[PDB]
Amino acid sequence: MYHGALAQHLDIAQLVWYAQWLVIWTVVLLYLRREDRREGYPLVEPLGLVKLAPEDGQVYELPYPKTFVLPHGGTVTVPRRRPETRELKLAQTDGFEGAPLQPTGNPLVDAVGPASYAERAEVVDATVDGKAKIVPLRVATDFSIAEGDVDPRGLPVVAADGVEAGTVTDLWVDRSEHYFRYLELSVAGSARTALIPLGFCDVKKDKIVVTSILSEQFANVPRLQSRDQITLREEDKVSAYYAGGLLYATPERAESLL
Amino acid sequence: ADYQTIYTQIQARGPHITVSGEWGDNDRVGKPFYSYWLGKIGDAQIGPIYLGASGIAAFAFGSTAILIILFNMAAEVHFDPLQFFRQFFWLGLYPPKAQYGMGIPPLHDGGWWLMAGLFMTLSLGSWWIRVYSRARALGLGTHIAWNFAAAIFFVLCIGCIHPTLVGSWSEGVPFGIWPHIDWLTAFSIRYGNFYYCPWHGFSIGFAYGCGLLFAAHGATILAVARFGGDREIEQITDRGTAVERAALFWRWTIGFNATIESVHRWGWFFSLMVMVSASVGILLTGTFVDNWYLWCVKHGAAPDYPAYLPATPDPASLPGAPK
Amino acid sequence: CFEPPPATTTQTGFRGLSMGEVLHPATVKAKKERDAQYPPALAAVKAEGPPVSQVYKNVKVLGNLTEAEFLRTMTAITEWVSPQEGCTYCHDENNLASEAKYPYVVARRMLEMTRAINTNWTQHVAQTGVTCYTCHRGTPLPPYVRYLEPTLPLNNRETPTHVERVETRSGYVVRLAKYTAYSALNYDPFTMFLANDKRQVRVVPQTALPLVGVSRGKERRPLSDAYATFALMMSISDSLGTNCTFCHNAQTFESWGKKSTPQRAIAWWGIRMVRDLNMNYLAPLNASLPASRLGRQGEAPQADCRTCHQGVTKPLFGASRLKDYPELGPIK
Amino acid sequence: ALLSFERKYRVRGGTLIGGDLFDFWVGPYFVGFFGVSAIFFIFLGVSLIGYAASQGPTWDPFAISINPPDLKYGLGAAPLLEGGFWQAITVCALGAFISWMLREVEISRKLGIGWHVPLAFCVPIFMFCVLQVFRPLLLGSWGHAFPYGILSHLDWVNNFGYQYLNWHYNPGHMSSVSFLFVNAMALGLHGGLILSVANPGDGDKVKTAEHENQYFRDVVGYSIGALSIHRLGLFLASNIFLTGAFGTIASGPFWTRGWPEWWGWWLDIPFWS
Ligand code: BCB
Ligand code: BCB
Ligand code: BCB
Ligand SMILES: C/C=C1/c2cc3[nH]c4c(c3C)C(=O)[C@H](C(=O)OC)c4c3nc(cc4[nH]c(cc(n2)[C@@H]1C)c(C(C)=O)c4C)[C@@H](C)[C@@H]3CCC(=O)OC/C=C(/C)CCC[C@H](C)CCC[C@H](C)CCCC(C)C
Ligand SMILES: C/C=C1/c2cc3[nH]c4c(c3C)C(=O)[C@H](C(=O)OC)c4c3nc(cc4[nH]c(cc(n2)[C@@H]1C)c(C(C)=O)c4C)[C@@H](C)[C@@H]3CCC(=O)OC/C=C(\C)CCC[C@H](C)CCC[C@H](C)CCCC(C)C
Ligand SMILES: CC(C)=CCC/C(C)=C/CC/C(C)=C/CC/C(C)=C/CC/C(C)=C/CC/C(C)=C/CC/C(C)=C/CC1=C(C)C(=O)c2ccccc2C1=O
Ligand code: HEC
Ligand code: HEC
Ligand code: HEC
Ligand code: HEC
Ligand SMILES: CC(C)=CCC/C(C)=C/C=C/C(C)=C/C=C/C(C)=C/C=C\C=C(C)\C=C\C=C(/C)CC/C=C(/C)CCCC(C)C
Ligand SMILES: CCCCCCCCCCCC[N+](C)(C)[O-]
Ligand SMILES: CCCCCCCCCCCC[N+](C)(C)[O-]
Ligand SMILES: CCCCCCCCCCCC[N+](C)(C)[O-]
Ligand SMILES: [Fe+3]
Repeated sequence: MYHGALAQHLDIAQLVWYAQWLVIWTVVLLYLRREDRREGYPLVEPLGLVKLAPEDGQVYELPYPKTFVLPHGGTVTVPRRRPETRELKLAQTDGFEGAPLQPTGNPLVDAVGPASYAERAEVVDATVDGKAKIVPLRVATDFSIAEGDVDPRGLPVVAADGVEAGTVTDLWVDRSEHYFRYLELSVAGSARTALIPLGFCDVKKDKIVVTSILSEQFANVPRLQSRDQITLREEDKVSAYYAGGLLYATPERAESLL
Repeated sequence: ADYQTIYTQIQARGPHITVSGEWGDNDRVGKPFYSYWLGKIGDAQIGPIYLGASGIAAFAFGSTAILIILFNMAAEVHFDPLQFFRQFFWLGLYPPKAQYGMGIPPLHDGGWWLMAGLFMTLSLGSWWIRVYSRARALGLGTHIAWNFAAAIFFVLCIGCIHPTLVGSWSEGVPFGIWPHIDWLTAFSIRYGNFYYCPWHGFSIGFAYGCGLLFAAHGATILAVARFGGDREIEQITDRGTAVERAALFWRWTIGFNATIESVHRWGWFFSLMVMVSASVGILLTGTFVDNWYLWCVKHGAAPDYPAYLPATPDPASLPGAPK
Repeated sequence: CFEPPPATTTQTGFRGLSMGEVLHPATVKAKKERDAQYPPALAAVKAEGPPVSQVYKNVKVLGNLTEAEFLRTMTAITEWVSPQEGCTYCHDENNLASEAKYPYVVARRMLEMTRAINTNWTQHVAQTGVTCYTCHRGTPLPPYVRYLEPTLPLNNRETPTHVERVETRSGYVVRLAKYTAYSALNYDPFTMFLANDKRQVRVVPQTALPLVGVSRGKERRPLSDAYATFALMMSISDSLGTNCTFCHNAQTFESWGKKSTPQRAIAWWGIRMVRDLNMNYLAPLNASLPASRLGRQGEAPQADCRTCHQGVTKPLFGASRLKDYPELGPIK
Repeated sequence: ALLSFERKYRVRGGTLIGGDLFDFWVGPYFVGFFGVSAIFFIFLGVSLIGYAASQGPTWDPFAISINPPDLKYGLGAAPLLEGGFWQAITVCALGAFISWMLREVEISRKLGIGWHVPLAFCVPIFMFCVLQVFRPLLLGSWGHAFPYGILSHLDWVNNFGYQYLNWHYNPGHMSSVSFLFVNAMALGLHGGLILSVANPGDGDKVKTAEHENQYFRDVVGYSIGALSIHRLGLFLASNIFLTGAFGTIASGPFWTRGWPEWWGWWLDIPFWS
């Protein structure tokens, strides 16, 4: 006789094999793949006209809503209805369903393609204890550059075309994580300030190189509402602007490299 | 290129933050200090450390286990300090070599091993309490503790649950560098090749997937660091372009996608499943399967191959052969 | 640290299974030259005159040889066993029939043992056979023997370190490791498996599910038997200068048929032959040896796979003297 | 068809070859030129697998095995049934993998994001080349490569390991295994942490970046930070194969004995011998 034998050529290990697959597919299909759908759902078709009743699969693929209690007041529930309101300055290059769109205007200002920003809250990101998280050093006076590292304040900013475009006046720091996220710079010849994500900055000891945009394009970087704080949507607008330059700053950057 | 994803170009310093917990705020010891080279690839602040009761209990029991092991190891080189350093990797504390069943073994043949096993287990439980309660003290979910629980459960499986289910302490994992390695082959040989254990397969599938997921997830976040994708908590509660681009990269690549939150559930689940599958495998081994290869043959799964050099009959089964 | 390419590789299983030998040419060449020192056969002599049973006074094993045949043997024995010492190693200069020196009596038993090998163990030595040279390699003490505890160095022609010396207890783990191809396995495969026939090498169950009545508690073999078998296999592999796939398809170490090479069967016979040699020919000779030959337990030196093979899958790369010295076996 | 936020990203451009000719989607899938080459190679490889499998003994998926040639064919072409199909399928695999990587860089460019993901995907393509191309080149036969079969490739991993008596003592393997283990552990920690902050339970409020770092400082005295854990995770995972490849390439070409014996460089220093 055998430990683990059952009647008619079954054994326990054989059953557990089936059970294990059942557990896996249950968690993956009925749990994880629905969690995956708490954003961007329900999907968008060539006009979903049936306003009278929902299609069955759209209800089945969604999880029950969850509510986040925000740390400084408010609640967010996902999933939820969030259509993109703003007019997009794009035109269909063809009649095909998945043909690409073309920018009709200037895609950096129009904020399309890689220049697109998400419609986040017009809200300032906050520290544990309520202060503004992302602040320039003139405000965050107990924060310093670490000894060892370039102080960029005073250095010029060189754009993709090699032209000096402005001068770094300040660093914005994340007070929650102790990490610099933007440089502030005056754009020469325009009597205004612009913010730059550090990730677009090549910090050299005599200059800040910036390959994403041209010098002239520093004029139309999204401006902030206030001088000394930034909203989450503004952070998106600013970051997106330079990323759009990777594909759009010159006509040649959108075409094939070969 | 985004040099920020490689290292921090300009580091920042500021006053050290302390988030208060429901208890134990005074048991944080040490003064924080800063490392400039650490700060290139990470956060520059080292310390302070919380120092609760469970953490000290862990250190207490752990050191006891370590000391029992080191002493037995030194006995193995008759306390010669020079041979001890030379042979360190080859030294070990072994479970019983003789079959006592489940009876408590003599100290010279497995008793000290059992002892070191007890104190390590207490050390793991104590640290688990630390991992759990620190989360509730700071008002956080207990997700880490439940993953850590699976990892502790797997150790108990190979350390003592499987021995007690088959009824012999001789099957535990030895303590020591090479000797805990040697156990893996002895065990796999005993139970008919672990490649043919489906739960080995599952565990490996999930372990490899942890590499796939963390490479893919880490690469994704770095690829969207310019839009702040590293600030994941606020990207969960207020979807930004970072996670829109991350989601669309994968959707356009493989045809579907996760959310910034759900990708962490995937990762957490895959990690957990490495240890859960391993434990089911050990729990079945010896108790309900004796030879995993023959079990796969029984169920028609094993591959077969032509002979290359001639097939060879077991000589022990020829007539007149010696024993 | 490393060995420069190229490597010589062979195939021992179906394509795609990664079975076969991996050999470093330099190393093979050095072993080929060491083994080529095998002295060539002495010239054949005409069988003439009466059997030496009628001519000499104390000839118990080689009695059916003629005088020239027999003295040819004695020349070959001296070349193989004691070339530097000469005939006087075993003999009194003035009385060639005197057994007063212990090498004489031992050599007589070695003659019987050697013909036993070539007659009763053809399942292992085939038509290649052994001579005294196979083990002794030109010295009375063979360079590769084993005691009831591990000794270093493996070649007793080299001088031991203080730590290598068997009486230095702090060096035991290293003495053991070097016998098991540098593994940390805590088992001495020689005294466990090759000194006698008391232990079973196989440990793997031959059924899918555990059989009730052999599978719980003290009914079970301890896991240590599996460590020990593994240690025997490390040691065996190192003794033949080869790896596991020379004999096993590691898909199922316990299966024969297509899962094992013919060398695995020959190896199986080798285990039985070594047991016979140690139990019945070599271990009893502690009565006839000086105390400086015995180990710390009064045991004589005994044989393992390395004694004959010395790191080569065939001893002396298959060299044979069987046809040149019929008197060493096989015997009708 | 489209996620609620997707349309504004679905713009022209970013390709590496062909410009507009392949710049479009099919359902959710971006195509591009490497989309096309990928499907080509996938279709070819899967055809060859099917043709080869039918000339074989069985259809049980666990037992099908397309194997490389005997060692005696060296680095040459082998007859289709006895190694040739393996050779053909291998080339399709490399075509498919590289196409897949290059397709991901195009998708990356269109979205204006970093190329980190295809970069990371190079590591497993590299490891595949170590096993199937580079190490067989160094030894002189395609026969040393591994066979394509669910269970058969494990028999090759198995025997390959035992060709060096105990593979666990391979120092490149030891390094590789350590990264596999710590990577799986870190991913649990990272995922666990994020979930614990966003989902405290009980209607309690979601916590903060500072809570994240406070937790790990409290438990282990250090916290690498949000951005850094993602860099570390890519580093950890990548080094499973980056360090492992040395232990693989070494075995055979640069080491022919057992791997335990290799540690004699340490054990046999005369100073303490
Ligand atoms: C040097 C050592 C290696 C190794 C050692 C190894 C071991 C020891 C074990 C496996 C196992 C596995 N390996 Mg294997 N392996 C595999 C694929 C596999 C799967 C059958 C399985 C689980 C993989 C997994 O979940 O990863 C994580 C990836 C995930 C989770 C994403 C899903 C991938 C999907 C499950 C893979 C399915 C692939 C298809 C079966 C094959 C493609 C078919 C074609 C026609 C479309 C591929 C595709 C390759 C290639 C191309 O190199 C590979 C190379 C290797 N494996 C090397 C030879 N592998 C396990 C098994 O159970 O095998 C029976 C197992 O125990
Ligand atoms: C020849 C023998 C082999 C073997 C023998 C083997 C055995 C016997 C077992 C495995 C197991 C496993 N094997 Mg396998 N194996 C694996 C991979 C794996 C793992 C995925 C899996 C789980 C082990 C683990 O993650 O522990 C890493 C994590 C651990 C150990 C948890 C530790 C947590 C703990 C809380 C840490 C705390 C420590 C303290 C801080 C320190 C205190 C210490 C002091 C006090 C002394 C691969 C990828 C391959 C390949 C490529 O061939 C392979 C081949 C082999 N394995 C051969 C077949 N393997 C396990 C399994 O899944 O079986 C079904 C298992 O039991
Ligand atoms: C008896 C033999 C053993 C052995 C023999 C062994 C060998 C011979 C080798 C390893 C290797 C490795 N072993 Mg080891 N091993 C390992 C772990 C590991 C891995 C970490 C490492 C790398 C595996 C690899 O190369 O994947 C390869 C995976 C690849 C190439 C992925 C390719 C993916 C591809 C790019 C895309 C595939 C696409 C699909 C086809 C598409 C289909 C998708 C579908 C869904 C549409 C553990 C954790 C253990 C334990 C617990 O004991 C263990 C024991 C053993 N190993 C036994 C001792 N192992 C390797 C190593 O690094 O050694 C230093 C190695 O060469
Ligand atoms: C798939 C699931 C994976 C997984 C998961 C998880 N694993 C976790 C958690 C999860 C979720 C935790 O929450 C917990 C933790 O806390 O993480 C920060 C933890 C652990 N997993 C450790 C080791 C490990 N995981 C392994 C494997 C897997 N795990 C598998 C792969 C392996 C292998 C592969 O062998 C090893 C060796 C320890 C670091 C830790 C316990 C320490 C202890 O139990 O105390 C024991 C008591 C002692 C005195 C030991 C002292 C030394 C250690 C290194 C502790 C020193 C810390 C100290 C703070 C140093 C001070 C520095 C300061 C001065 C600057
Ligand atoms: C340390 C680095 C880690 C790492 C990293 C990353 N991994 C990535 C990325 C990164 C960054 C991606 O960006 C990419 C992806 O998009 O994610 C969804 C990807 C992917 N990782 C896959 C598999 C995978 N990753 C593994 C391991 C690691 N990954 C390690 C751990 C392992 C194992 C065995 O461990 C597997 C099986 C696919 C799912 C996917 C490629 C799809 C493809 O390539 O499409 C193209 C090809 C096909 C759709 C099929 C082609 C069929 C060929 C022609 C015919 C079959 C031949 C084949 C050889 C036969 C084999 C038989 C078999 C039984 C032996
Ligand atoms: C027919 C035809 C002509 C088609 C033309 C178009 C074309 C080229 C089609 C391709 C068809 C093919 C080959 C499809 C196969 C697709 C493939 C390879 C699917 C593999 C899927 C597998 C098994 C993935 C394993 C990894 C895994 C478990 C992922 C689950 C979780 C996900 C979705 C992770 C990806 C993911 C990660 C890693 C994030 O970090 C992240 C961060 C923030 C938001 C989202 C994400 C996110 O989605
Ligand atoms: C030990 C390995 C020996 C060496 C070297 C030599 N001889 Fe020997 N011899 C040995 C034994 C064990 C025996 C007994 C043989 C038997 O069948 O029982 C012998 C015998 C002889 C004889 C016959 C002597 C007699 O009984 O009258 C002779 C003449 C003889 N041996 C000569 C001889 C010579 C010339 C040697 C050097 C060339 C020589 N022997 C070496 C053991 C050993
Ligand atoms: C391996 C299977 C052997 C073969 C074949 C022969 N001998 Fe041997 N011999 C062997 C061992 C393991 C030992 C013990 C170690 C020792 O030195 O005793 C011996 C011993 C001898 C001796 C005694 C030598 C001494 O102790 O100084 C002699 C004289 C001797 N052997 C001779 C001898 C002859 C003549 C052989 C062929 C007929 C022969 N041996 C074969 C191992 C093996
Ligand atoms: C040939 C010269 C061999 C080499 C090299 C290796 N093995 Fe072996 N093994 C061999 C034989 C003849 C036997 C049978 C022993 C008997 O007395 O019946 C074995 C046995 C095993 C076993 C046990 C299998 C069982 O039935 O329980 C195992 C697990 C084993 N061998 C493993 C093994 C490994 C890992 C090796 C390389 C290190 C190895 N063997 C080499 C013959 C030969
Ligand atoms: C001398 C008495 C021997 C001892 C002790 C062992 N072996 Fe042996 N072996 C010996 C001979 C003379 C031969 C013949 C060589 C030939 O050309 O046939 C062999 C052969 C083998 C083989 C065959 C190898 C091959 O390539 O075919 C194997 C696998 C083998 N021997 C293994 C082996 C083992 C494991 C031993 C210890 C138990 C062992 N041999 C002892 C002589 C002697
Ligand atoms: C009722 C009572 C009597 C019986 C039950 C007791 C009980 C619960 C026993 C349980 C025993 C268990 C769980 C045993 C498990 C043991 C295992 C898995 C051991 C595994 C590996 C051990 C290793 C690698 C130890 C190596 C030891 C050393 C290197 C010496 C110690 C020194 C160190 C610095 C430790 C460093 C370890 C590592 C971080 C490098
Ligand atoms: C099995 C582990 C037993 C370890 C016992 C020692 C741990 C003490 C736990 C104290 C926890 C106190 N608390 C809940 C306020 O954190
Ligand atoms: C990595 C090991 C994987 C081996 C997989 C073998 C699973 C066999 C399960 C067989 C299912 C039962 N049945 C009836 C179909 O034979
Ligand atoms: C061996 C471990 C098995 C791991 C299985 C995980 C596979 C993920 C499957 C994704 C399925 C995708 N989709 C869209 C069909 O749901
Ligand atoms: Fe993350």
